[PDB]
Amino acid sequence: AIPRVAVVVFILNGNSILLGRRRSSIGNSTFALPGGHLEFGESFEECAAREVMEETGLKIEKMKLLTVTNNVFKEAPTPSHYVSVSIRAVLVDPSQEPKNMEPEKCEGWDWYDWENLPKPLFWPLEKLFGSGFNPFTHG
Amino acid sequence: AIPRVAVVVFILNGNSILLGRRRSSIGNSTFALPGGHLEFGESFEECAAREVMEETGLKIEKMKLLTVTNNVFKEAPTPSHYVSVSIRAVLVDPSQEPKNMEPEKCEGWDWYDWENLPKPLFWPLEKLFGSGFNPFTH
Ligand SMILES: [Mg+2]
Repeated sequence: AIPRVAVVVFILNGNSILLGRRRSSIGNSTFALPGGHLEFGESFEECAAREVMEETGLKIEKMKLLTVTNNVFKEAPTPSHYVSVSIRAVLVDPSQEPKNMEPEKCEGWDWYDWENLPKPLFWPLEKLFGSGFNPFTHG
Repeated sequence: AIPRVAVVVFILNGNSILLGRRRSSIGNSTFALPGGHLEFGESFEECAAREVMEETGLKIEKMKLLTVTNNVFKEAPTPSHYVSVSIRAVLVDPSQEPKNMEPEKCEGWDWYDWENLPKPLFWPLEKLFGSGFNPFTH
């Protein structure tokens, strides 16, 4: 009945970000970022590191705020409204590789080059990229 | 107990922004921006103009997204957690003056020059400003 807060993480690895196909009632099979719901009392940075750990096993650091998007899902089975806070981060150990830690929510994680992204993107992400957003150009 | 979305509005009037002292269980008497809770299905820009209307009677246009802050209020009687989306906007008529529409929540609104802001600012706001954030440029 109310807008809910989610945190999504751009893990910047060379020229690539991490994406995985959703297993979900909303945006099923589309490519999306790791992340999830902000917990009460939790900071954006703690949420980003926690969700990434829980979903991918990756240890990330240097979390920085990117932007925020308003995602109203009208056609969902139960209508939902999410406010999506995006975070950029990098691996702690640069040799790390993801693991599909939550196979019920995701088909698997992989690195995709910014200029060879997969399709279809989860539509909030498609809309953000369509606006010209680029997580690599904020120093 | 769950994070809730608020929208706050920097109403840019020349060199100044609108602020008023809160009457609240949280940040009582500190200077804060107009704002309020995001409604289901609402856009940031819609919520910005609705809450500013409800609270000040002012008409704003040219809403543009600024940034977002995580405001956890652990001190509070009931602990609160607000995720605060800031919007920049300007008056339709740069001469319209504010009205204290919700006196139970605000001592009253006034314009404050960016280079001579009032004290004490509501702490999420001074934190944001301390980071170098500037609503006129950002
Ligand atoms: Mg690089």
